[PDB]
Amino acid sequence: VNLRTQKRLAASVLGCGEGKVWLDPNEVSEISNANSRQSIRKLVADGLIIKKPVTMHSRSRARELNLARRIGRHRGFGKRKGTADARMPQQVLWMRRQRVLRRLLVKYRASGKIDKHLYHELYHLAKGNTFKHKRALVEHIHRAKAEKARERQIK
Amino acid sequence: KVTKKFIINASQPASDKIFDVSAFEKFLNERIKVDGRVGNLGDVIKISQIGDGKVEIIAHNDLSGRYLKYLTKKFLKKMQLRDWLRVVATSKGVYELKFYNIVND
Amino acid sequence: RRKTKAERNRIKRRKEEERKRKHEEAMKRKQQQLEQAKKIAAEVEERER
Amino acid sequence: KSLKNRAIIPRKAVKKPLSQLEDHLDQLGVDTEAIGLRARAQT
Amino acid sequence: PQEVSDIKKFIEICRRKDASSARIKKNPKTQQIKFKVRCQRFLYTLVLKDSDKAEKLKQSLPPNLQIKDVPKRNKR
RNA sequence: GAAGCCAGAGGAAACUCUGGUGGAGGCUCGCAGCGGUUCUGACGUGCAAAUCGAUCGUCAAAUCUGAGCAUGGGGGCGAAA
RNA sequence: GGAGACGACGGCGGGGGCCCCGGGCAGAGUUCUCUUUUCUUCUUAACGGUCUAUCACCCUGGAAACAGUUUGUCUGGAGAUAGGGUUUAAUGGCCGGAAGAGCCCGACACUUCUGUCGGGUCCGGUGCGCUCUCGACGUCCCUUGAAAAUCCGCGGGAGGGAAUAAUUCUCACGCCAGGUCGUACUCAUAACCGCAGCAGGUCCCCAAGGUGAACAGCCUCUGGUUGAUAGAACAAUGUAGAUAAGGGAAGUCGGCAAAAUAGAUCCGUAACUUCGGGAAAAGGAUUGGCUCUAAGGGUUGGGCACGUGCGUGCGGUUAACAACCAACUUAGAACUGGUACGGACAGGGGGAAUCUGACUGUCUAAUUAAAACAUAGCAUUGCG
Repeated sequence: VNLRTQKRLAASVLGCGEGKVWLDPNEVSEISNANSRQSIRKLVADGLIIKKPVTMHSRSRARELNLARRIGRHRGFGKRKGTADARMPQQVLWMRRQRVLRRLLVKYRASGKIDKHLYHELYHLAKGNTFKHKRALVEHIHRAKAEKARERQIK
Repeated sequence: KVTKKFIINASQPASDKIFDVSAFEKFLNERIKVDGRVGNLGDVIKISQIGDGKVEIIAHNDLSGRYLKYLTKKFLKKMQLRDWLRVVATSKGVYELKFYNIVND
Repeated sequence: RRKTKAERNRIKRRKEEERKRKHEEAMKRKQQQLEQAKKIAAEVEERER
Repeated sequence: KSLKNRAIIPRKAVKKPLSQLEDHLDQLGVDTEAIGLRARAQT
Repeated sequence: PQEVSDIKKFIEICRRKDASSARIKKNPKTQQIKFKVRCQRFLYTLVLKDSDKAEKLKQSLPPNLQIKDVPKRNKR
């Protein structure tokens, strides 16, 4: 008894690979009598032909490793293999910092905290790498406000 | 406050004296965990027997019927009934225990 | 003067509310025609005649 | 179990033999004649 | 396919000569009813809330036009 | 890490210094591809009338490659052997 | 006149698909113990409607205390900013298509013929990710990167046009027609070429998870294979892969071959030089696991007086505050195992000199890859 045709037809009917087709080993004659896709569908509905489930590929270890790396494990010098730029580009860091600083300056100018002249000066300082982050820019703005208020009180 | 009701109907194996409903209720009482802690039902979860081989669960939290089915299959594995009994969702929130299909050999 | 982000968001919400109001008004008009369907059929038949 | 290479066939896709079910319930200590598994078995 | 939003336009479309057939689809989950009329070029759909007046629109539809309810399963 | 650009410190200015930005090059390590350096290599009536293994050169271009088309023996084509 | 109709490379932004995370229904697996667990389905076409989407363009008005603004320094009295509009552009949202489909689960029926009926198919999040596509920029050229069929717009105003109504309307709907040829299969460790079912050769498209800088190596899912004569024994000599005390090139024509080095972070780096390089020169310190700490973000939101959610006239820059949301890097510290910590894999030995060709490149297919050839530069000769 040869069941290559029946295995091929069952794979086409069940929409799976031929390695996922299970043919009943105790019904080989009845399966061999099936020469059409209609008979194959009838055998599938009768349960003589089934589709085997997929082989396991779990993501549990990947998720636990991601959680450990999020809380800070496995980041040491013995774990790094690419260069510092290959892991985290300085261009990407500079792009993020510049967009943060320009967004903050636009927000301050729109709300009216800073005037347009102070905005322009701080924009060019930010482009000239004066401020390390948003906090540093905010302290610089606060000191500029304090100096301007002191000058106004003196005058 | 939202209240969800679940039925675990083991009436047929319970009548066949294969499934122990009181032991299953004790198992659910000691194994259902709230906020990641067992033995912490409090006022959130009530488990009772409404008779005729049925276990009734009232939840005021987000308890899931998939978790109840997971615990039921755990109890069947402990009682050596996993290869012979099946937990099937028959209605919304109702899980019935029944035999697998048997062939006469 | 230059408008702020809150004013821009208010304008966006106002436009969304206008679109929603137009949609419910159109649905209500279709409903009113649905209760007045038989007279509409009579007018269509009269125009064809 | 051979879960490294292939998945286990689901239990609902295999018809369990009545003799094996009766034997297992007997070792579990269940009186099967009072419940009548013979009528429950399909043919 | 085209969606008709006006009852008068839908009645004119149903009174057109090339209107071969019409069907009623009921979607109870969304509580809506669709009237679809098949013409030569386009299938026209009128979408309504499921209501008694929507049911009575069938009587205002032309009698010579064949009108059928959509079954729950599309058997080939 | 080339021009160009930003900031700070100087300098009468031209310019100088510092920190950034930028992303050039018949540049470079190197995967595929292309090539073919070495080995008392495998093979030697072979898998093969030139193949196999390791190693090696090159890898953004004077890079690799298909199809269509042109050049024909007193010839053609030739980064010329 | 436009479209057809056009180079290469670089980074940036938008969209689809894939990958990833969370919740929920259903099914499956695990269950000594643990695991509210691990895995699977949860989809939406062409064609249309509708609302939107960078560039650009228009209106008001007139900018130095110059302003706007990109990661990248461009733009503006040849009219910027601001405010309000118009438009190219969808693989964006919603709707029609269309749930009736497809998919998943369940309950009956069933010699076959055949099925029948139920329940669902939902809600979010993230990104220096991969891939395709679109857009705005930028760089390079002594290189400037097809044509034609075909389609459309305009300039012009020839004709043709009305109240016996006319219409020669690129609008909607309706009517009619669409021939011929190819279409199986392989595309290769057996469907092609090499005398063959030959370890050779032969042009492309789609391309999952983990480690990792990475379409490296190694392991896995989908989908494929399990095909290459077999059985037994374990002598010599081989081929291929290894280890070896002490010495450390004494070997050999010759350190041939092997060994040693190797990732990443940090300290440091000579002569010579065409000032660009040399350079990863050289020479050093370090690297696991666990528990912590610190730093680096996004969105939303201001008080009165009137008219009545918008308009004004004001008033204020401690929102320097709250609420919500989110991902990956970097630095610092304690504890702890150790013969090893780039624990496999992957992965420069380095240096002092001489000769030689400037360099990149090219050739003797099948014994020679080189000081050979070419090259830029330089010089000469002929030609109006």
